[PDB]
Amino acid sequence: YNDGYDDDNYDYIVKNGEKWMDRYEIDSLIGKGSFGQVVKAYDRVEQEWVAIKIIKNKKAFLNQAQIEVRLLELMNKHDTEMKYYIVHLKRHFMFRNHLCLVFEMLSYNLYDLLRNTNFRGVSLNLTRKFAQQMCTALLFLATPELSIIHCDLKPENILLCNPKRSAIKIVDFGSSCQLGQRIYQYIQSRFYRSPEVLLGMPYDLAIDMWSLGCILVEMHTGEPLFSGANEVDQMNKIVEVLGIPPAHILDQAPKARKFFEKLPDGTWNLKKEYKPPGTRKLHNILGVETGGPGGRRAGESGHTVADYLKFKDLILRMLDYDPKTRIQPYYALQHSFFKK
Ligand SMILES: COc1ccnc2[nH]cc(-c3ccnc(N)n3)c12
Repeated sequence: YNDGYDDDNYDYIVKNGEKWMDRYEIDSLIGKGSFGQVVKAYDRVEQEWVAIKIIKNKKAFLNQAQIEVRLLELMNKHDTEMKYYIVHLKRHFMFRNHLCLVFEMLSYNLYDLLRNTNFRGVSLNLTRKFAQQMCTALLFLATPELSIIHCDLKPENILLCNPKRSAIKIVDFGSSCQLGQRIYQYIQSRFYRSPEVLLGMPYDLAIDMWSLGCILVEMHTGEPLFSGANEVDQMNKIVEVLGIPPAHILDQAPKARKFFEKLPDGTWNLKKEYKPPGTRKLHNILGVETGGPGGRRAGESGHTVADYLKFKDLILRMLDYDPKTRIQPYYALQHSFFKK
């Protein structure tokens, strides 16, 4: 396979120390995904550290990464401070039959950060700083020329710039598309998958805002909001918190009958373990009146009942079952939660 440079997964077998095109020194493997791998490398020409995404030596992953290159170059074309919430692609090249995208070096992802909290979550103040950046990021992607749906927003795809600051960036546009399809695919990671994608419905940019509401509650509490074992468990866990989706959604939904039954009077309820619908109030999950999650924020600065109420309000508007009325990034940024 590829003069011994590839394993039987079509991945490039990475050697620490290796020098490339008399330009890059491969330090180490910092990432793995469906696409291939990510390595830390030193650019002797630009006197800087970089991340090199080495794509699998297989036509489909190469074509996917060519779409990622296209979308990343489209975003870098834009003359706005908001494009600094997306990881910067410096250049790309074919090397030993692998497409290699060269990115700015970033730090830990938001899941690493939750692990350093021992899954007890970060302060409401640091949550707000991440939420602000993520809404500006979604505002930038919803720019009509771009109209980019990320489709795989999760803690693992949101990285810190550096370990000292609260600045973050979104990576991995390999699952992304531009609006102009109105088709269904099995997409998003299950814990962050929107009700419309579960229901087999067509999707737009609103699915990334669903993912963001789930991510933000997790960043504060330490745990996934909706940690489903499967799509049925996933919908069931969403319905525990948010209740039954509106009938006007379920009436259009190709997979409605996988999760719900339509009753004689035309109302919908869950199919034949779990708490009754709307029993697991976000009010209680966040500990609004009880010192936050597991009461660990009891008399802490910036964790007042009214702070939790503003947060709860933002998230419930991000977790709207209706993609039409789910809050859009601009209005999320005007929310009283960010008037600090
Ligand atoms: C593990 O991933 C990283 C680690 C550190 N810095 C990084 N800079 C850019 C990436 C990255 C990874 C995957 N896809 C994309 N588009 N970018 C990255």
